[PDB]
Amino acid sequence: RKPPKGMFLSQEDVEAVSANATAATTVLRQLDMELVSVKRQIQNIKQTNSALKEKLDGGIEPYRLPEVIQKCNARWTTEEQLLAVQAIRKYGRDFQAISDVIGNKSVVQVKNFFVNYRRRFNIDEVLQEWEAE
Amino acid sequence: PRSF
Amino acid sequence: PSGVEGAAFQSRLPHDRMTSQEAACFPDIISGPQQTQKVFLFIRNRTLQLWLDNPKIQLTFEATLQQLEAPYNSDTVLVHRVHSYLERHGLINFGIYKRIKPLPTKKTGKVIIIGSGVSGLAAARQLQSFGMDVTLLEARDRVGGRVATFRKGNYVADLGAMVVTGLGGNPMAVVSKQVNMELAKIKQKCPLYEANGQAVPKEKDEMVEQEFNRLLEATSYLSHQLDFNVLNNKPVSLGQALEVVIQLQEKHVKDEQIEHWKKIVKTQEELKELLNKMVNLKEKIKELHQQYKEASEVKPPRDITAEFLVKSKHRDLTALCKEYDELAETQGKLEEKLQELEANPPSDVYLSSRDRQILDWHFANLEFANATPLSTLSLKHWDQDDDFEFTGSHLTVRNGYSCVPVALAEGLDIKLNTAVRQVRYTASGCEVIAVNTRSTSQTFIYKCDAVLCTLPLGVLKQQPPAVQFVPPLPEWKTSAVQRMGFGNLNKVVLCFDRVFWDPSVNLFGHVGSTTASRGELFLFWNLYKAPILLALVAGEAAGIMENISDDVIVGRCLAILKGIFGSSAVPQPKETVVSRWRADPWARGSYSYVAAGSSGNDYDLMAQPITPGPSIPGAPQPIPRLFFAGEHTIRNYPATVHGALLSGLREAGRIADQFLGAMYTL
Ligand SMILES: Cc1cc2c(cc1C)N(C(=O)CCc1ccc(-c3ccccc3)cc1)c1c([nH]c(=O)[nH]c1=O)N2C[C@H](O)[C@H](O)[C@H](O)COP(=O)(O)OP(=O)(O)OC[C@H]1O[C@@H](n2cnc3c(N)ncnc32)[C@H](O)[C@@H]1O
Repeated sequence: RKPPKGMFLSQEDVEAVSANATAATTVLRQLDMELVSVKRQIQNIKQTNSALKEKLDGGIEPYRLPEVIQKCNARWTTEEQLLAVQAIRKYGRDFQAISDVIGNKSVVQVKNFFVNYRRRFNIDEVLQEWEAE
Repeated sequence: PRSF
Repeated sequence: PSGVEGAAFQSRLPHDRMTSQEAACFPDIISGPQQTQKVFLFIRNRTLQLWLDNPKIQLTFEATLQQLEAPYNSDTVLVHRVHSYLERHGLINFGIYKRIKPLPTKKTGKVIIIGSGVSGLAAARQLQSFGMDVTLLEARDRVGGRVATFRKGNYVADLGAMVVTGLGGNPMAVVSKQVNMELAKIKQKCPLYEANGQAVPKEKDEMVEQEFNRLLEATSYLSHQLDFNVLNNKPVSLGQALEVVIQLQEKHVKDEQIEHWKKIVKTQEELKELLNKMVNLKEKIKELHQQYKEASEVKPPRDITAEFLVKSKHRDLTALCKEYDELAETQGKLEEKLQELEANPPSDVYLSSRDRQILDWHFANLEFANATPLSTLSLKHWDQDDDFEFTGSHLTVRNGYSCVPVALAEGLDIKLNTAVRQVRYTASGCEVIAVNTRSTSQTFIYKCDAVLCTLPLGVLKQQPPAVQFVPPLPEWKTSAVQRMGFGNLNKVVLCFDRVFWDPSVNLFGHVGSTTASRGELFLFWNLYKAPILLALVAGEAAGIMENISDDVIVGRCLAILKGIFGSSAVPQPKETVVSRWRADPWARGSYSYVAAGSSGNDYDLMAQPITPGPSIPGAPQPIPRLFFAGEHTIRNYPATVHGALLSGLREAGRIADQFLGAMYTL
């Protein structure tokens, strides 16, 4: 029923190896040629990737910042409210970023804030401007 | 035939 | 087995049903009620038993009836038919028994048997046993044919057959009790030593052997399942299919390397794209930092847009520091796939040069079994006689297989040095025309009712004929002769003064330099009392080593021996004999093999007797006068001694029935 395990033998193959006298060493030569062909491609990319790694020496350790431990607050001082209207104009609906920019509020009260001052800070208008970019 |  | 039922097995007969033979002789029984069959089968089986349990004495019908008991011994004629049938067809009272009843001198009918081989002698014994007048014509000055034995002093060594292939159902089993034969068991331990002379380590040995057997199995799949049996309007040979299978495993190795190295490039290029995001991100974080740090440089007090700008630039840096932090995760997660895959490379090659040579010795073994290059064996049919294997272990004859022919020859009209040159067969009888081999001028004429031809297949194959048939054999018989293969296998026997080899090793291999010479002296046998080593020459090497002198051949043997045991441990042989079977003009080869484009039906064609045309036209269709035995004539046991012997027994029964009449078929 089946070839012995570890023997590979399908009707597709045998036809290709019997098609003439030399159809065997033909089929077996490309494979050598396409093997070395892929080996050199591998070598090339290793070189290419090696160079890229160099340009990454040091990573981004000098460009990193310290994290600021911070208990979140709930009162919105005029200064804080003003950060926000600008944050919206630059972060608009990325309530996550907006809180990270104030750094004192929660992601949820930022969302709350929008409706509370919606009328007074013309957020609609602000968001409209933010859409045009 | 094959012997041993 | 055991009982009356292993007596049937020991006679190659199924003990619970009737053969096509017996349906022919007892058509009443097989077409009748099943109870009587059971009776008949029991009488058949018990009679066989009685013969086998003491085969040095004729088994007479009277004696047979005595050991029989009721209800079976109640039909005396059913017993009489069974006994006569068995005695006719050589299942009992064959071989070399002492006959209770000294056979009568009323000799009815005359038979000429060409060839004093085991097929010939076996028929001769049986025909004379049946009260015919039998004369054997033999070209050689000795009996046995292809059972040759060298004898000088204590030195004994078969140049012909030497293995009894195991006794479970073997007619030699009976013959071995009838003749003092020293049967020796063959120990399977056989170590291969390579060209240099260093033993192949067991790991290799088992590894290659297993591949060989998987390679054979593969051709079988390739034959039955894929019907790869004909290529370019030509039957495919075993050797072709093996090459296609080995090519396709060497092809697999390459396919497997390619898809593995391509898995590496799949991820190298995945890395490459990753490091470009990371080179670009890091350089895009360069200016972010610079911008932000310029924005903390503006000292407070700050209006709010300047505060927003520090704070926003500070978020986007953390935001961009996330991305790069998690891309070094991904880079690390692909940096060990490349270490893993690199350290998990698949098989380099299918078989190494050293390995392939060892494989070649396992092919020399197979070429030695079938006495022929695997390019000649039919892929489809070459393994059709491993269906009727004998149980038990192969044996060797320590006293020279010739002791059996010689024993058979007692009591028989054998004209040696008598070469038949022409066989004339007519509706009224036959003339065999022979010469003397010593002087070819003396001519002999032999007249007879029937000729039994046991000429070797290679003799029958000669063009131009060594033997002319008048009239010529019909197209169907000559074509079977062309289609069949007569292969070739030679031996070099080596006689010393001291066992300098491992005496607990029956046989050891030599692994050859090339493919083209895998058979040149690739196996050595140590089976006799004296210091004698037998070296086989198989495959394409056999036919070639015959054009090379004895001493050169012994020369290369010695070399091989020296390598395996050290140049100082091997003295020159005192006596050397090398055979040359394809050259022998009474053989023209060693034994038949199932050639590509042949089949087992050809072996049946060879055994069909020839019936001449009428002398007087419109006269009644005559009898057959030309009969055939010998190893090439028996489909289920070709190329063996037991097969030759069985073919002799077959024809004697067939001739006796056609000339003495079968009085057991009513
Ligand atoms: C030449 C040779 C032959 C055999 C062997 C070696 C050699 C060198 N043997 C082997 O190593 C291995 C073979 C083998 C072993 C196991 C298996 C096997 C199979 C299945 C399962 C397991 C194992 C297969 C193969 C060997 C062996 N038979 C055996 O069982 N044991 C062995 O172990 N085998 C074969 C045996 O050797 C012969 O097959 C047998 O001997 C047949 O004999 P015949 O058919 O009677 O024929 P012939 O040739 O004997 O008689 C012809 C007479 O005609 C005369 N003649 C010619 N022309 C004229 C003329 N013009 N006028 C008058 N006379 C003429 C000639 O002078 C001779 O007198």
